Amino acid sequence: VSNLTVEAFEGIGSVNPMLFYQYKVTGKGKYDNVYKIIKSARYKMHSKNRFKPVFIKDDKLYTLEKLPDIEDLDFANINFVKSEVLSIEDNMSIYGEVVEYYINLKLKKVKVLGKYPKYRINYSKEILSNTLLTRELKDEFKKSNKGFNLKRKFRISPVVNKMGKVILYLSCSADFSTNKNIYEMLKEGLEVEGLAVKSEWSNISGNLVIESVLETKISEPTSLGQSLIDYYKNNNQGYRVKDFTDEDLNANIVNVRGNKKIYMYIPHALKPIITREYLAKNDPEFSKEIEQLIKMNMNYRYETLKSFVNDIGVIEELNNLSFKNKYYEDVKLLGYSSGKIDEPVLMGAKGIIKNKMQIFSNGFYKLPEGKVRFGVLYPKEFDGVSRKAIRAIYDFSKEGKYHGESNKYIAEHLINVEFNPKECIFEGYELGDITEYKKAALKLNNYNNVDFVIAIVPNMSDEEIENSYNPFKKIWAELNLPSQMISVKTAEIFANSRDNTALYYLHNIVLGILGKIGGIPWVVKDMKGDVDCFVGLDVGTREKGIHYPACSVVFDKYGKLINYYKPNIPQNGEKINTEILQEIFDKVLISYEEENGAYPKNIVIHRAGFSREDLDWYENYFGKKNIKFNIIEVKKSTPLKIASINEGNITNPEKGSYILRGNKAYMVTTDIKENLGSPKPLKIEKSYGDIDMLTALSQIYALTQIHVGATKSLRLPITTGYADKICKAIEFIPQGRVDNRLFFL
Amino acid sequence: VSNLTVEAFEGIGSVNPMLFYQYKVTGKGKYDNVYKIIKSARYKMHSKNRFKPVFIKDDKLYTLEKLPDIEDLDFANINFVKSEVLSIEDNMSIYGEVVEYYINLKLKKVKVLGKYPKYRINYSKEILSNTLLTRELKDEFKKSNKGFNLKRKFRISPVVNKMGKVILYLSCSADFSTNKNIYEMLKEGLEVEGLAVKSEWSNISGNLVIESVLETKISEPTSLGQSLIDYYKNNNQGYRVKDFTDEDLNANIVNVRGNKKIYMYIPHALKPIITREYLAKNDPEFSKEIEQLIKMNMNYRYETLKSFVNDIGVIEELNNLSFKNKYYEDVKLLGYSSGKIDEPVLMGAKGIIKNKMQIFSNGFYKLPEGKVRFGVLYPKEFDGVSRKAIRAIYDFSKEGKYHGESNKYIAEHLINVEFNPKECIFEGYELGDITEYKKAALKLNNYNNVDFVIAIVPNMSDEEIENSYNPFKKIWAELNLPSQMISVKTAEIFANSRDNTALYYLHNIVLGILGKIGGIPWVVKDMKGDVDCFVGLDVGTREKGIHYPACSVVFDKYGKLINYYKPNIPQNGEKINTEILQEIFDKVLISYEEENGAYPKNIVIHRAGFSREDLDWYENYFGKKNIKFNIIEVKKSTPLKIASINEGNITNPEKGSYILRGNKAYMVTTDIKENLGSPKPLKIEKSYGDIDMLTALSQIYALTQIHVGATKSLRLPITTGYADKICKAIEFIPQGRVDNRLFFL
DNA sequence: TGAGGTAGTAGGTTGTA
DNA sequence: TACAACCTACTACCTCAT
DNA sequence: TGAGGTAGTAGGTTGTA
DNA sequence: TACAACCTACTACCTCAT
Ligand SMILES: [Mn+2]
Ligand SMILES: [Mn+2]
Ligand SMILES: [Mn+2]
Ligand SMILES: [Mn+2]
Repeated sequence: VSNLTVEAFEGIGSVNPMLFYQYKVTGKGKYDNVYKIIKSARYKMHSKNRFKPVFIKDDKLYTLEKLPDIEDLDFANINFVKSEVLSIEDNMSIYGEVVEYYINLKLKKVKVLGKYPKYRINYSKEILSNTLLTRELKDEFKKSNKGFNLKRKFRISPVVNKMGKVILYLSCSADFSTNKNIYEMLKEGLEVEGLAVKSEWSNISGNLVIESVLETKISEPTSLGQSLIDYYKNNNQGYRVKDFTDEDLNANIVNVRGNKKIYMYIPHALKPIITREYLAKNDPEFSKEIEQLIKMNMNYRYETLKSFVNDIGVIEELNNLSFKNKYYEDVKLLGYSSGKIDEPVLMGAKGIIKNKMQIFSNGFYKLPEGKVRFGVLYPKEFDGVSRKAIRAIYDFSKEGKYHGESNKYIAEHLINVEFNPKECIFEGYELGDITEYKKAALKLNNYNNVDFVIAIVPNMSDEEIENSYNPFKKIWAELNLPSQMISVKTAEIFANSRDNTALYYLHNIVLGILGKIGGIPWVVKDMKGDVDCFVGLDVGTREKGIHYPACSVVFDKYGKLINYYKPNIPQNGEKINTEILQEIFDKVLISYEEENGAYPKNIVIHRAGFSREDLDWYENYFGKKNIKFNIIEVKKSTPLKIASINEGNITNPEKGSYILRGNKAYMVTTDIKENLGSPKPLKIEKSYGDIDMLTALSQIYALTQIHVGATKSLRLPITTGYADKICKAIEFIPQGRVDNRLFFL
Repeated sequence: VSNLTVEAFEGIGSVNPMLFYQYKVTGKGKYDNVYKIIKSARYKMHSKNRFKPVFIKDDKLYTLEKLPDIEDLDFANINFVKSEVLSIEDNMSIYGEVVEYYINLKLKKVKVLGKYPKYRINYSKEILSNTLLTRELKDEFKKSNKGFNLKRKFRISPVVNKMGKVILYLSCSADFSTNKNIYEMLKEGLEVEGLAVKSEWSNISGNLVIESVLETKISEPTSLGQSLIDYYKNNNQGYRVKDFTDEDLNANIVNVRGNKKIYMYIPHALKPIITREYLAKNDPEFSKEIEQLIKMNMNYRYETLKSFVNDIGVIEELNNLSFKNKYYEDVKLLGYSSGKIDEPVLMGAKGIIKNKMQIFSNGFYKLPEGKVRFGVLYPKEFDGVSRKAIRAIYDFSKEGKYHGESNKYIAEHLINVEFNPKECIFEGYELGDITEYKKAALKLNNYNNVDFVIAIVPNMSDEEIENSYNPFKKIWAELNLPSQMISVKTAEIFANSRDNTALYYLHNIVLGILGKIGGIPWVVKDMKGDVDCFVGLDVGTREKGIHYPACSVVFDKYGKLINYYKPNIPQNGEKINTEILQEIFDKVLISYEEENGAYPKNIVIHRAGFSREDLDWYENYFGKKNIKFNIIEVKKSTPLKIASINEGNITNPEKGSYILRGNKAYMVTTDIKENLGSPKPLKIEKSYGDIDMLTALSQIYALTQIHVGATKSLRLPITTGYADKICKAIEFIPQGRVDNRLFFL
């Protein structure tokens, strides 16, 4: 079989207990809180003493060599107290920061091509390398003609065991940067209006965009009364303007939007934000050619981290601590337990489907009762393309025909739709205003013979004349009319169809049309464990100060959506108030009581993120009702990657592969072939419950594969996944009584 | 006729341009922003120099006498720059702060009873007086046996004119305080668990409540490793524990909830929060006897401020500046323009109603089409009382009978209700859990013959076994069933009815029942101005970090509710995003187009609070559609009171009385007789429009008097008023298509 | 917005106290 | 103030092939 | 939560920059 | 950090009287 591993390198040899110099910090300012200044005190000590190692215990600053007591700082009076040898088993974190400091110090003295510094060391977790190991295993600078510099971005995190053995955890991202700021582009004369930029001089986190390029020079006094050069000279940064030339004073002032008022900045201060979109606007060949360099399968990540670990080498000051340059052959050496979860079985109209593609041959599982009449909006300039699009949709759905002819892939009468073009309507809408899109949706409500909408929207791209998806879905949510939107590009795929490329777009459109009219295309036959309903809690945050309301979804043990609950009030962050948990879980027990006749014996709560709520509330609320419950924290954003080993040959793992240690599990849900990247596994952890962790993993992986809006499964379980989809389609929630019509899908 | 005035005293004589000593502040810290430290620099200079006058211009600190340059502060290096005589017409605010400083300095040397300081001077706007002018015009300390001290709280705000004349604006609140902290109550042995307290030692704004009283002493070392006395000695406040006795070390530690973790505080630090509820729990005779002292009509406020101004007297250092002790006979001397708005006319089934009481004799204006069958929830222990309650409601509504007999007050068949107790239902619910209240509401949905609910809830008071209003209105909003709730006390008023006291409760219940089924009891015949629809915008904030979504209401020019729009996403504070204004005002124009066939020629926007949104967005959006628009900022919370003068005899003004200067108007909407307080007028101001301000005042006062859920009018116009009511009933918004059924009413 | 996944980039919130 | 560990928003590329 | 108004108390947000 | 000018939340008293 295939083993599973993590991006982990063993440390050859051990570190030893060695002498530190423990210091202390007191709050010299008007405050007295040393925890409010502890990290800033460490950083000012570190930078003010030629980058020498300083470490942080709760108030204690440890330091590897005897360094003088710094009273110079205005906020921290660092003073020597005692010198001691810290033991290993009490001080895992301090030895971890020791090892990562010495790895940073060892990597600072490694160069490529004899003159060029290979790494960019800040003595931290993250390590920017200036060169990249390419696909052909050669260290090479990835720069563009326009100077877009690609940089590999490493992330060490060594973990020291109590016996002194160290285990180097790694990852590698990519960094988009450039040596060319705005000033060389203005000397080149490039159009930089409306351009997203950042300042390397201020650490303010705020999205900066250029308004214009004022021909006013920087030596000329601005509307602030003085010039900008003297503005930075007065503000304790005259060293930045000291290295200027007389050519540099001819720089035109570029103004910038700063989300409250326009800031007046010199163009030397500002670097453009380097995204994928910016490369697509500037250097498309570079943006296409690094796509095999940033989306990295596990073999290429292993080769990148192998070159990294070989560039670390032996550290001569930790009892000759060196690292192995290969992964663990099995993660049972880490406490993790490998394994592959059994794939779900899915039921159709005929029985077991082998793919999600076969649901269109075998037939849908649960058609909604009745008959659903279409009604199509389309932009007026795309009438024949839209006609061919709806023709292909209706011939797929009702007549079972693809390219007009009856096909073996598609069974006849998949959904009970009636779209007679002699009877039914093609209301066309002019592209233009948003209020005209809303009135177009009202005019398609104005006739009573429309029960579902296949409205054609303009593209998500093409940032001119306004997109109609958002006004359409707003008005159809206000009127409780379900609707599957299609962009003009997919309508062009349907009208210009010659191969089977449009067929897959028709598969996912028909699954959307089915799920939005309350149909269910497949269900699982059984689900592992003693569960009666799933609850998927998630609290999202769109912007700063805006939190998505705590959208819950309620499933049965067979995965089909019982209910969703959206509280009308927003809340204070990722903590759900206990009145909101009262609303949510009363709605859970009410809906399971209605659809099943009794309370659930077991509830499994899939909280997306951290379940920071009162477990005392849960124990009270479900011990009052004799309900066993479980809380699982399913977490997406994790830099850990699970690689799969076939005798040293690193590869992506199959879906349903997990690693398991205690109450934390990392599980792969997506099958990604190489040259498409690497699967980002889910961080799954139990905050309370009686279930073993493998049962919650089987439930979560079965809840990924029963996503009913695509023919390929979701990365998330659809508890947290559909909670995220409701959080995205939160202004699209339909008005009428909450039911099994998955509007968001 | 009756004039109108404000709480304003003229300053006899003039102030003169006199020599200051202008200073400057630079940002000595790691920052450099002097605006971030300007007020703190003024306060540290003021307190560090025996409370000498310091003033604030943009960065300039002015100071009345030559004071030494203070380099002592760690954040501000105050240094003398120049000494000058500031002219009057440039420096209104600085002379205002001069005059209020010298008023504070003059009042600090005025005492009552020869030994007791009358005022508590912080040299600010607010001035706590220790004694109160009572109703019998005598200065007397209002203290309780339990030491609850009532204190009058003044608020000076003098405004200096360019010629040097000063006009003293005043107000007076009351202060609830006590000299008795927790320690004297614990020496008295009082139960202080669960009690809301504040600390006089820390300025942290956070609602503190006591968890328990730990018998652990303060000298004993706590779980923080040390004792609390040494905790305040280590934290630069050893002077507070220096004046203690050996008896004081026997104080038991009282812990306190601090909204993130329990703080460990000495009982000497903590003072109980003194509310009306706390007086009601402790000293009810004191809480009833000061009710004529805190709710103050305009005559008693005038006598209080008269005694205040006589206690100021002549200030010998401002060219003998003294104040008149009487109000302005007319506010045309202030630029304000007095006037009384014509009362609205209201239409019924027969025509002009003279009161809102006569709508039950003349008949409702617009009954909803169809027939509405009741259905009653009631608590199981109140069955006969509930039976008599619903009997009185139905005999008022359908049969037109009060106390079982046909009355001349009530016309027969007010609403088309059918409540046959042989046919219809009395579902009774056990008092208890919240989920049982929700299942009771579901079981009353479970039968189809219920079209409105008259559910009987337990009281808003009586903080034991749970109130059922919130689960009932949640489930009835989820099921789109309108419902008028009644507390057990009002059911007892109906069952124990002998006088006509229950009749008025029946008036407002039947108006609620009508407005919730989409009926309209009265409309105005015409409304002054060229208006076609009203838009009431309001963004409320319940807690810290939670903002109510920007609830809009759309009316016609005849006041009846066209529409309400609640955006599903919360936002960032009192700024409405332009996408939210797009949603809101497209919904406005859509709903007026649907109900009227065309766009409105004129829109009047009643924004509640500040209209801080882009007026460029409004001009773009309504110049694209050729819609004239107006924005009026209707503001509640205002310390200005409008008094009415009848030849020196100050009194409350009638409703519809306004004062008007430019684009700011204060208008009285509530008729309050004396001994019930004073009317709090509305601050009404136009941020943009073409209408004159008097037309917007007539529209706003007509929009107060057409409140259709009470027989006495609202203080707010029902644009901003119903926006506030939707913001309160925001988790009660019904599911189905938004219409004229005022669920919130 | 066919759907889903990877990838960057930018910015958040919360515990750590 | 500050990082870690989670998030969200957005945009590219890329595939889909019983 | 009959409805509405005054009154406190507590705490917010935003401009002032 | 800080006030001004607006807000919200909560609780008392108080009236309602064609
Ligand atoms: Mn989310
Ligand atoms: Mn979709
Ligand atoms: Mn509000
Ligand atoms: Mn009500």
